[PDB]
Amino acid sequence: GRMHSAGKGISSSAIPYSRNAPAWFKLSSESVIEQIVKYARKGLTPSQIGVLLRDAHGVTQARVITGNKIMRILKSNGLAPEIPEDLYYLIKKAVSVRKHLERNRKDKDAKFRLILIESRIHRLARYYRTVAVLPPNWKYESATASALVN
Amino acid sequence: GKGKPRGLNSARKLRVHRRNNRWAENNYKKRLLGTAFKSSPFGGSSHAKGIVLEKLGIESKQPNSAIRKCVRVQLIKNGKKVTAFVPNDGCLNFVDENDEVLLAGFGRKGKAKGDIPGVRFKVVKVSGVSLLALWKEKKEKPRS
Amino acid sequence: TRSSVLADALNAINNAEKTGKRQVLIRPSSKVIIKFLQVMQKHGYIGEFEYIDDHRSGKIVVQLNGRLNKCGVISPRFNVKIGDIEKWTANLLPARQFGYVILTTSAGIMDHEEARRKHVSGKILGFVY
RNA sequence: AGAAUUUGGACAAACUUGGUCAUUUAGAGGAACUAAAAGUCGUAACAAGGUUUCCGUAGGUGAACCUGCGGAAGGAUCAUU
RNA sequence: AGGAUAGUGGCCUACCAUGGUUUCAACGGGUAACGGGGAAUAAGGGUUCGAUUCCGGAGAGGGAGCCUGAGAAACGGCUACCACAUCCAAGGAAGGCAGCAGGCGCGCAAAUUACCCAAUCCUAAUUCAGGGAGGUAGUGACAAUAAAUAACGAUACAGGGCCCAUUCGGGUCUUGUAAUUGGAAUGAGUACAAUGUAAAUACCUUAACGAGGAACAAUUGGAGGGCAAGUCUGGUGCCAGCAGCCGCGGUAAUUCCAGCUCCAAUAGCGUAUAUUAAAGUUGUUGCAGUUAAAAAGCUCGUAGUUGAACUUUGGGCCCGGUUGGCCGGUCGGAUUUCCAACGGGGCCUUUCCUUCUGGCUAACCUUGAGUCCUUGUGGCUCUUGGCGAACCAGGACUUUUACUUUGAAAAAAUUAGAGUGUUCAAAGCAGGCGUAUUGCUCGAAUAUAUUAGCAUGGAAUAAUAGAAUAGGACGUUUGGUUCUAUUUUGUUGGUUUCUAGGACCAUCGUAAUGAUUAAUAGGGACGGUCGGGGGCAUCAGUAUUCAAUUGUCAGAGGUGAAAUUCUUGGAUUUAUUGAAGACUAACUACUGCGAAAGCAUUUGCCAAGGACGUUUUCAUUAAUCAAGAACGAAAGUUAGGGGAUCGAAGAUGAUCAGAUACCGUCGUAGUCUUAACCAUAAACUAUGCCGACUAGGGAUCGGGUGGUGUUUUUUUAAUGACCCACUCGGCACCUUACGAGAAAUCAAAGUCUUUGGGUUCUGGGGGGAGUAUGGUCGCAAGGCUGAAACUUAAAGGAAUUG
Ligand SMILES: [Mg+2]
Ligand SMILES: [Mg+2]
Ligand SMILES: [Mg+2]
Ligand SMILES: [Mg+2]
Ligand SMILES: [Mg+2]
Ligand SMILES: [Mg+2]
Ligand SMILES: [Mg+2]
Ligand SMILES: [Mg+2]
Ligand SMILES: [Mg+2]
Ligand SMILES: [Mg+2]
Ligand SMILES: [Mg+2]
Ligand SMILES: [Mg+2]
Ligand SMILES: [Mg+2]
Ligand SMILES: [Mg+2]
Ligand SMILES: [Mg+2]
Ligand SMILES: [Mg+2]
Ligand SMILES: [Mg+2]
Ligand SMILES: [Mg+2]
Ligand SMILES: [Mg+2]
Ligand SMILES: [Mg+2]
Ligand SMILES: [Mg+2]
Ligand SMILES: [Mg+2]
Ligand SMILES: [Mg+2]
Ligand SMILES: [Mg+2]
Ligand SMILES: [Mg+2]
Ligand SMILES: [Mg+2]
Ligand SMILES: [Mg+2]
Ligand SMILES: [Mg+2]
Ligand SMILES: [Mg+2]
Ligand SMILES: [Mg+2]
Ligand SMILES: [Mg+2]
Ligand SMILES: [Mg+2]
Ligand SMILES: [Mg+2]
Ligand SMILES: [Mg+2]
Ligand SMILES: [Mg+2]
Ligand SMILES: [Mg+2]
Ligand SMILES: [Mg+2]
Ligand SMILES: [Mg+2]
Ligand SMILES: [Mg+2]
Ligand SMILES: [Mg+2]
Repeated sequence: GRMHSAGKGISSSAIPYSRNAPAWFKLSSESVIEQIVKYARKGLTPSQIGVLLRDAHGVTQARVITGNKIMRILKSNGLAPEIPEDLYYLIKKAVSVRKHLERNRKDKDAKFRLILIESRIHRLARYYRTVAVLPPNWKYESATASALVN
Repeated sequence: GKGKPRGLNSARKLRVHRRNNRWAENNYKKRLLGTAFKSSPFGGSSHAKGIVLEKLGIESKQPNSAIRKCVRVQLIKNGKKVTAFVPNDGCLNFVDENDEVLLAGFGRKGKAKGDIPGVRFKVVKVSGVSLLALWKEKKEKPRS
Repeated sequence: TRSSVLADALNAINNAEKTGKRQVLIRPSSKVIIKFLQVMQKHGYIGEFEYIDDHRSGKIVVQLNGRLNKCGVISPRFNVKIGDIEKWTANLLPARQFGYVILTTSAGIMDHEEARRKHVSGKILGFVY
């Protein structure tokens, strides 16, 4: 594993065997959907909405309690972002490293890490263009990449 | 997967790899370079003819100790000089000088034989007559 | 990464059989694996096997009768004509009388003798004896 | 009707010069390699080979080589809770 | 668009546009390349060859051009030029053997200046002429088939015998020896003849000749090993020579030169060169890469290759081809639901097999009239408008692809192979049987022929596509718009109305309306952490050197021993205080982090990262990667700074034969830093990366989980630290040898001849040589890429005994 490292950690979630769950959840699907929508109004990404719903509330899996997954819900309600969440966070990291590099020219493993992050950005963006989420000829051009993530 | 590709669609890779690596073989390299025609006393042929330039006594390699009785020959078709061993007890007397001689390789596809240094050809005929026939007295050299 | 789930399954069975285990676990249990195991089962080379249903790809526990010498995969799945089945059996099988080369055909996954009497051909999956 | 002759075209041999590519080849002199048995000078390596060897790099010296800097043990140490 | 052509076409022209190919290898270079059918070898896969009996193409010394013609850019046609070249009376004129024969030349290398149209065929006005096409013969050890060089007696000794050959006879049984001895047998040769043939030669046949040393005389290689066959004899004495390779030969040579004897193949046997097998030493099958040759220093990454799982399963019914299985009533051989076992098809179970025009008129859904066979569930007639779905040529008609099946196609020869007594055989395609009285008859099969294309069945495997802003499907509905259209209208043409049929669109209906998992794959987020991971700054520590003060007095340094050097002007040593630059001791370990190179004083700032936790998110986004890039010890280069220390160069003192080395004292460069270069190390775990599985154990680092577990802090709460038990990840270790290996050894170097999980790189005896050359990068040093000629029987690995 670890596309850009020699790590081999496994460390994931083990979601339950039950697809209908969990027999102590008395809340309604539409109630969870509206809580998802207002978190998306507050500018939370689907990962953050799912974390909040699991900790603060008893939402084990939004796709289980509701009918479908969180990014699908937000896209249904017009709350989809311009670029996917994971692509946004990779571009954000590349921008942060690049602004570290402009002030630290000797930081060569920062330069090495920036190459890894940008390689991860281009592979992801290539996927998203193939499944037609990003428009074709969408490109991370690395000079005005601060525009689309801030 | 022990190295080499195994995909059903990796035929190009396997054939090119084989092409690249056949250059490591002596025979394939020589044949495809055309070295026998280009860099070889006989221009790739089995036998050649020449004129005896001079008789030589070649001292054999150790641990042997002998004079091997070769001749310097200039090939008719090339002008190249070669050294040819004259095989038998005597038979250097039959060779003389300015005589035409039919030379052959010896059997080591190049690669000078035995204890004879740098000699890779042997006299088979002299003046159109077999050295074997001259050595066994079956025939005589045409004086005129 | 995992490239052939069937190669992994057949390796696990081989390494279990060679050490003397009566059972072996297999993950992740494709249906090609299931059909391959069924061809081995109908010829007595394994015993009863179980599909565990996790909600991802399942697992298999196979029971072993000690009669399997070797099960293997042929990768890549070479295209096999009717008339070059016998050269695969010659290359792979210890004897002409026993042992099976498993193929996948539009008529289904089957051994080479069922392939001979149905007069069908396809790709090679593996062998068993 | 029509020959010699004849204008202009396309086709275009061929030659001259020049350019370029290919193969082969002479060469004072220089510098290598190899073989060739018993040549001269040392003893560099193999033993801790008598300064442990070797790697990269740099300088130096008849010559093998020597020396510095980093590295390896293929070391002469698998070893000091 | 035109021209040209027989005609399409940038074929050409004018105008216009900027295209076309290419890492899936374009373009170029080489070919001791014509292509194919084929050939050699070969277990299978392969490797090499194919100028050459057939097919296609090209050419006629080299070019170009053209005439006649249906057809030629023709060459036993012409024109010109270039090259070569013949005749000449000097004026001129005539040429094209890569047709046949023949010559020269070239070379290792290849035959007669013959006879004939008799056959095969071809041309012509043509039965007739012509044909160096072709056939016949000549040369011919290319290759191939068959297969003489003797066979058989009697006399010599063997001996294997039986009545205990007693001691050998016996009518034993003669295989072997007597350069004896006997009569038989035959073609090699020679010829009457006939046959053969166009005529001949030859073969086949044949009268007469034709073997005793049946001189009618078989050779070529060998006799140490490989490798079958002598230690026989004479010669030679490291010479001559032999020897593919290992090796023989220097006075006993089984190896040379010979004789004798023997061996192998034999009308053939050696030699050279090439090629195939051997070679699993080219590797798909099927090699190797820790140490023998070979894992790129390291990571990213494109093309390539490869890539987790999931979507109709199961059951039942019917048809239904094959073995025998039972008259053995034909002296252990039909027949058959007694069936079984295989194999195909249809139907039903929620089950597409799209479609509207019209002739099928159901294995007749529904049995008016009729069950004249002594009982059965294997055999019925004009049918109650009878789903007229049992095929013809047009769609409100088409997801694409790989794969596999069958068919066909893949000239003949050739290959395999069926038949056939060419006397056999290679061959050939013949032939065979009568009543030979008036001709009868079997053949000239079959298979294979790879890829591509064509038709066809299958629907596993592997891709691909579909309904997500519904722009979705179904359609019995209802509109509208537009298009077309026969019979007709009343005949000819148009405008039309209904009706008919594409298409789109509106508005109603219908529906389970429509999004696979959540990979002990990957990415991302989040949490608390961990680390000598990195950058910038900052701080500290002694020590070294030096300086200044400072006491005291002879030595101090350095070594194995000394010299060199400092020293009564005070050296060394003591003390206080400074300055500079480097380094970061001990703690420091079979411990940590990093892609590797590397990284160890504090603190702050900055960006990053692994592992863990997770009932978070995405959902295949991945693995490995030519090309391409980032990083990359030390040394070294450039320019500043710094220059304490140690210190390639250099100096000097020693040692020694020498010492331009080791040792001693100095000492420039360098060591450090900044800004650029360089890009290499035994850059090493000499071990590519990703994935799975196969054995036991304890320790350890990081994270987590659980103990009415200790411990300090208020006495114990907690937290920390520690203990125990688990768990994920990591650096390693130990035992054993399942298994592997040549071994050393190895939990990977295992799951390998029981050989296939994916993928990248590299090697193919030792040298020459990482050399030369070209290219490219670099300021340079140099780096990357990288041969050959030649030379050689070993080099090498691991282990054993000494
Ligand atoms: Mg990785
Ligand atoms: Mg990768
Ligand atoms: Mg994993
Ligand atoms: Mg590869
Ligand atoms: Mg030394
Ligand atoms: Mg020495
Ligand atoms: Mg030494
Ligand atoms: Mg070595
Ligand atoms: Mg035109
Ligand atoms: Mg040619
Ligand atoms: Mg050919
Ligand atoms: Mg040809
Ligand atoms: Mg030729
Ligand atoms: Mg022609
Ligand atoms: Mg000529
Ligand atoms: Mg012509
Ligand atoms: Mg001619
Ligand atoms: Mg002609
Ligand atoms: Mg001729
Ligand atoms: Mg010849
Ligand atoms: Mg004729
Ligand atoms: Mg004779
Ligand atoms: Mg002899
Ligand atoms: Mg022998
Ligand atoms: Mg083989
Ligand atoms: Mg090998
Ligand atoms: Mg090696
Ligand atoms: Mg590295
Ligand atoms: Mg390495
Ligand atoms: Mg798959
Ligand atoms: Mg025959
Ligand atoms: Mg997952
Ligand atoms: Mg410290
Ligand atoms: Mg630590
Ligand atoms: Mg590269
Ligand atoms: Mg290197
Ligand atoms: Mg290496
Ligand atoms: Mg670790
Ligand atoms: Mg080799
Ligand atoms: Mg080599």
